[PDB]
Amino acid sequence: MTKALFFDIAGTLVSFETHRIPSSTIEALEAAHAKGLKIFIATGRPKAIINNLSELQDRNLIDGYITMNGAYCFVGEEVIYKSAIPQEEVKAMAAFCEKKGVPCIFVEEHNISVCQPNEMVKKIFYDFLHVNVIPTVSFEEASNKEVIQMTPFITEEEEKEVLPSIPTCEIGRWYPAFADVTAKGDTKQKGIDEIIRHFGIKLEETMSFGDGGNDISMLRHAAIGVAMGQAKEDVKAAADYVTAPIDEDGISKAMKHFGII
Ligand SMILES: [Mg+2]
Repeated sequence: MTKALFFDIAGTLVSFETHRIPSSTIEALEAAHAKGLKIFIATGRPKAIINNLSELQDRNLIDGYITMNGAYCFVGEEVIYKSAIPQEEVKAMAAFCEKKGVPCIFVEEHNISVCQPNEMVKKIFYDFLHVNVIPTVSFEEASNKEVIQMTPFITEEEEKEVLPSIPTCEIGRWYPAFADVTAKGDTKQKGIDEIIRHFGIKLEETMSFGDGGNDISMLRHAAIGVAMGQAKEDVKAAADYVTAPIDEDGISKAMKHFGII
């Protein structure tokens, strides 16, 4: 039976329409916490911009975090796994974005920066997602840092164009306007493996919840994958069960369906 739950944040815990966590989600996570389920966040965001989970954090309901798509995982104050991107590939992405005239965010362990932020950053990251303004640094400076994740605001055509230049990185999206790039193998599936290794939980005892392309590997990898009802068709197809949309009690209904609560 299920022992560990892995939740994506945007479109799975937090509504893109209200920017809040549905009340029935908070009630379901309280009831699962008291039943002894372990509750984990699994997000493409780095810790520095997780600014929308205080309801669950102040209720002490989260047992650990998979951040940066699995490239930085921690339980309490303890880092259990982290990675960095090959410097050649950080430099190639900085050069490609600078040439194309698009912004890119560069995330280090303890710093986050943005290069040449433009309308796509202001429109999507700040006006819509409500992320705090990230400090600007030049592409040259960023190209030289030890980077755990890059977030280029590139289209799918542009991503296919830069691909040859980031030969070993993973790339995926939780929103259509930008993509997150991590080192080889660092996906939320790797995150689930590191968190259950720490707790002695088997893969056959996990359940994941997601709405986006960057959740597909953890929807297929967990023993039971739950897609949100408003997710695109390929995310639904990677799941074992499609629940109601997020703002129609999707999380609570899924957890009640399985008997988690
Ligand atoms: Mg999402």
